[PDB]
Amino acid sequence: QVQLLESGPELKKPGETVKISCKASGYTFTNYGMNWVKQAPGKGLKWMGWINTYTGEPTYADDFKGRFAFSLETSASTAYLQINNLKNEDTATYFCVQAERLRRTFDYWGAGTTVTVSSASTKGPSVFPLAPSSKSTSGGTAALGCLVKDYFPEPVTVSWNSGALTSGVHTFPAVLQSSGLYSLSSVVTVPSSSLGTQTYICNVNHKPSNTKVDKKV
Amino acid sequence: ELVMTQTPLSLPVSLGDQASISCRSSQSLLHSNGNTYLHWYLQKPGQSPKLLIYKVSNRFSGVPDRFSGSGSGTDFTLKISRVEAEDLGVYFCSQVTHVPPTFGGGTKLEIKRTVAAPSVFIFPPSDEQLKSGTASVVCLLNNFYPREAKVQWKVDNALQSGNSQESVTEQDSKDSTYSLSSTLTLSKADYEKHKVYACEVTHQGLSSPVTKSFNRG
Ligand SMILES: CC(=O)Nc1ccc(N2C(=O)[C@@H]3[C@H]4CC[C@](NC(=O)OCC(=O)O)(CC4)[C@@H]3C2=O)cc1
Repeated sequence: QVQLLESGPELKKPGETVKISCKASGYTFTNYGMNWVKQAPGKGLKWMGWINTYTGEPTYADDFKGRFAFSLETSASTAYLQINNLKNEDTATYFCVQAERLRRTFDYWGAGTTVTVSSASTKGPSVFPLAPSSKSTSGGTAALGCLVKDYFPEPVTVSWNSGALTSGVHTFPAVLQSSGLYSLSSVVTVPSSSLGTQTYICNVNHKPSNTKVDKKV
Repeated sequence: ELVMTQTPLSLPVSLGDQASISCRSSQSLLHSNGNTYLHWYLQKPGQSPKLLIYKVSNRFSGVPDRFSGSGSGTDFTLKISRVEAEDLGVYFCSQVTHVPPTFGGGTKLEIKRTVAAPSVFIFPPSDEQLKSGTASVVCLLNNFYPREAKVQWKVDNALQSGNSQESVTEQDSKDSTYSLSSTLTLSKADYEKHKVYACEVTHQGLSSPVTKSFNRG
């Protein structure tokens, strides 16, 4: 299986503490060493060290001695990564990786758990419609989109018609505004003939604030 | 510090063509035990890395034979014979011979395909958004190639500057094209002091800079 269950995204202010977990499937836990590699925004991977899942011995990379601590939960086939006295520099995605002794390979990488360190607060987004041409309702395929802006932190999920729409749909990378809030757009290419007959509603979600809106275009 | 240096940071290549990525380390990766722990990983879009080749030339389980690696000491090479769309992602080498394992900066494989002009659409701010104090004008460049595309905003016919941000999707895994979105933001106040709002797009796939604009304002 090699299946790894990572814990959810974390938002915290400087000086606090986080503890990320990673549950390894059964019959996988003691067949690998659990490694932690950091990947800061737009930066390369950095090995933080690893923990022995058989003896429980943690080995820390020198660039990670002090605030980081690896621990285990044997009965739960779970490994923990803790960072105390958090700072902006810790903002990154932390990967839980299973590695094999003899080949020294990072065999299986987990989904990664993001950690955002900011003294800002969560802000739900507003969903404005991107009307499919205000005077052009005919012409093969039309406009059609959804603008979700001024939220924090990332990410937001956007699907069209509850997952019904997957064709032409193009959700864009968030962009950080001068306000410190995020903004992004999700557009869908559809046939001008569908306008009128077919209903179009983009469903947005911002779990960091429990926001879950839908907007008819 | 042990640095891994991947020469081509960006590697455009035509479907079916061969691609070659080089990784050069500051220290020999040959271990005192005769082993050379140089691995190659692929990190596809919106995904965690997967191991491809281990210990220089060994294909990992599930890895097509189009992938192969070579090299010794401090010079290594990974080769993708007959590139496919499935190959899109970032390729990075990893050394595990010395102290803390380290990784290379990465190489983004891009699929070369015939030039394709974008379809440009423009969306005026929403009422709900307006009635809240700010105006967001969105200009969309759908399905184009190559990536390089310029978008200039003109209001009252004046080249706007500093009040727009853009985001471009990852190379589509079906047509190999990109998609861009540009947002010009003003205050309901400033949005009123003018009438014509246009976005002048200029792409290689266009004989002359195309522009789209909306009436009111
Ligand atoms: C059953 C089994 O495979 N166990 C096992 C798997 C991996 C590791 N393991 C790791 O997960 C770490 C990564 C990074 C470095 C590592 N080896 C290392 O540091 O060796 C020096 C030493 O001999 O202590 C290889 C892969 C180190 C390691 O030994 C240990 C036992």
